[PDB]
Amino acid sequence: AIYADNSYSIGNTPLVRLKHFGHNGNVVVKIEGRNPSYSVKCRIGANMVWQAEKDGTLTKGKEIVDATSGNTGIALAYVAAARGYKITLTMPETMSLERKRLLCGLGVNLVLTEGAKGMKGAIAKAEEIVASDPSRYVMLKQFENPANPQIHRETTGPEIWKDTDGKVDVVVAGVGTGGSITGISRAIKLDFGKQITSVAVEPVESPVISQTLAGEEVKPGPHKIQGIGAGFIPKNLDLSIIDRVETVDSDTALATARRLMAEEGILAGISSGAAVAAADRLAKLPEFADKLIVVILPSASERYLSTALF
Amino acid sequence: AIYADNSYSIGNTPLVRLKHFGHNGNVVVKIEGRNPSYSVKCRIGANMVWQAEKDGTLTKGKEIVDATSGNTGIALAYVAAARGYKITLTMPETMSLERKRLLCGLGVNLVLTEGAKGMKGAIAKAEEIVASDPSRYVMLKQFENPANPQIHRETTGPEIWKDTDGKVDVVVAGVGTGGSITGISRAIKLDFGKQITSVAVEPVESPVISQTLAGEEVKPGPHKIQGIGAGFIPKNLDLSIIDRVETVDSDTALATARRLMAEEGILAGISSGAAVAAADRLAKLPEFADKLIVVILPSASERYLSTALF
Amino acid sequence: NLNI
Amino acid sequence: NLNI
Repeated sequence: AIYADNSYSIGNTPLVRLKHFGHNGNVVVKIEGRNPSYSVKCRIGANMVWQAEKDGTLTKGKEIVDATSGNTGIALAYVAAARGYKITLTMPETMSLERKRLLCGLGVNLVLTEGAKGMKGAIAKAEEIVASDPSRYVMLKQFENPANPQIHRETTGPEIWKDTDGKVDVVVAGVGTGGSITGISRAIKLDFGKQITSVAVEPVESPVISQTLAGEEVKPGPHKIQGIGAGFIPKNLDLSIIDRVETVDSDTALATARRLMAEEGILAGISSGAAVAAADRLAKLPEFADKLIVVILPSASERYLSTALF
Repeated sequence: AIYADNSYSIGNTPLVRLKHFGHNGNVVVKIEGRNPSYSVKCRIGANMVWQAEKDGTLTKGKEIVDATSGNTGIALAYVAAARGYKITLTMPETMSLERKRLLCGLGVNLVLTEGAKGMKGAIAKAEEIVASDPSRYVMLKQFENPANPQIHRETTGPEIWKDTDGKVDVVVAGVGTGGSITGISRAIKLDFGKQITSVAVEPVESPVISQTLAGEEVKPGPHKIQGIGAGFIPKNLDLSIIDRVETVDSDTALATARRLMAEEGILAGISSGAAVAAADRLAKLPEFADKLIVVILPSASERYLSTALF
Repeated sequence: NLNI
Repeated sequence: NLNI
């Protein structure tokens, strides 16, 4: 069991039962912060690179380009370093010095874009770089690359099945690209045949999945639950396997993450708090009393989630 | 495989082969940053509390007290939160705001001591608190508590044995309390019967183990490799099982940690760099060409190791 | 919120 | 260096 490089050490994250949430221990969390790069994205960063290698789109010498400096960019940076690929990430010049130093420390060629243009500027710049030499650059496109939900169907989902001896009844997961809930749900429902309840979680401030499914006018909005609530329906969110959608507000997601730290000794990010808050709400409904609810905690926090942070 | 609380999810850390260190892949690292609280100390924090519970020294209602705000204090804080214990940690008021917010976020009753007294002040204050109500407070004493090397003999060591199919020939580990190298060496040499080479690593700036074994005058000194080089021989360092002692300087330990990040995509702390630097030196000696060298990386870094950090 |  |  010696991994050839750090990209192969992804997953096999632990399930921990919560003591101060749920009803009679019916809430169990899957800690994705226990991963390389400290988040669930290590899985998709690894698999999008591996799949691009297998299908020939990524060869020795071509370079990776993207516009994410969030968990996916960090994940791609680690995988690129671990497998020997050059990688350029665009990002608004207003990003933190800490995030910049982290990406540079990983070997990333960081291209800073105009602060005033925000993520639109960085995305446009990444597209510009690829367009300049399409045969040299590869943009993996996390919101639509099938290798994203596929790695969750092959690893994350089976891990939940295995660690719960097939007893999982409900899976609760915040939606960013939608890969986690999609891949996990396909694994458990289609590959293992159990008709569980799949619950997507989104910010009440940008409830686009809820609005969409209700046939209401789609109105995205700003929120502080980093990692989820992209403001649109990504191609990697398989709405057909979603049974329920729970909304959670930013303040509650924050308070919940803080409680996980102080009351359970679990160091998770704000989106983990959002997922647990949604899961706790369902766990205290009589209908879910005898059901095992597994909640994905997407990332870890190495710091207390201060107001400055949120 | 559902852990009753986060203290039970310790260990089972991965071994990853290095590509830019060693000779023909003879250097493999054990990533202890892939743990709760992000360091090897999660193991001893968990076991010192568990052992105190089993032997009756820690009961419901008694509180934990200590003077470490380093990785051990963070580990004790998480375990205390996870198992329901109050915990007070003393520390110089000059510690970082980030470290303070982290410990407070974990539920720690933080007692700040006079900056000018440093660690001597915090240690004296912790002793003062316990002395005030000896039947109420418990100080676990990481440098001498046998539960420290014991958890490494029961988990860390066996994990190395298992993951290398018994092929490990050399173990390289930086010494702080000495628990890691002691417990791992006892497991492999005594429990599994393989006569491996155990290598302790210390800062060239405070080579007290080297001085001691050479019968030279013991002269500790300041250094920047946080986590190791305590300046004395701890009771938890079993000198009898140490076969070799390698010294590494702070600058090289820092450069090595940075290379692990940029060239291997492994995010480790400065002491991890020290251990790999020592291991790489042995790995490039002809005598260790056909030997499998396992190196403990004690902690992860969520940040690039800047000069400000070091 | 695309900086995921 | 005891702040381990």
